[PDB]
Amino acid sequence: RSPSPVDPKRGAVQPRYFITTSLTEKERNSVMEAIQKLGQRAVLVDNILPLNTTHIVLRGPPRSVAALCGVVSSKWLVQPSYVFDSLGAGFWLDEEVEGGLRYFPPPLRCQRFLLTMPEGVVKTMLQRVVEFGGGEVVGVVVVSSGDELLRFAISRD
Repeated sequence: RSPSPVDPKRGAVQPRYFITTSLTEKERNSVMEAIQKLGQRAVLVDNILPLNTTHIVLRGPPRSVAALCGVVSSKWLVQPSYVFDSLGAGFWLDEEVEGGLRYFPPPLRCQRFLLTMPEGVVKTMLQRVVEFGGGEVVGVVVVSSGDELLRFAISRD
């Protein structure tokens, strides 16, 4: 978060549809209350992503299925601090200056992926992430771990 302490850069005025992933109950409620308190066209949506999703709140790097789906569908991935800092500033801050992540255009789109791992929940989840991003799983990018898929996704264009 490298905002200016004098004139912190404002985010665009536009609806923000927040979801959270893998937060504690406590910090999810604090994020909810802060979104509700600032308002300014933002709402917290309840739980794969709700179709109205623009922003995913998560602590740390993308790890959950919801977070990876956000990575590959050009959602903003922001830390809880994005919400609290914006409430402190009095308006929604610029997502990029706050350190938020967004990968546009959708990486994986029209890309083909060979998942060199055995069958199981992890392979199934990665297939769903690939498809959610508009990619196809080969029944040209070889992936042996979710980590490798994430590094591909954040390093395009």
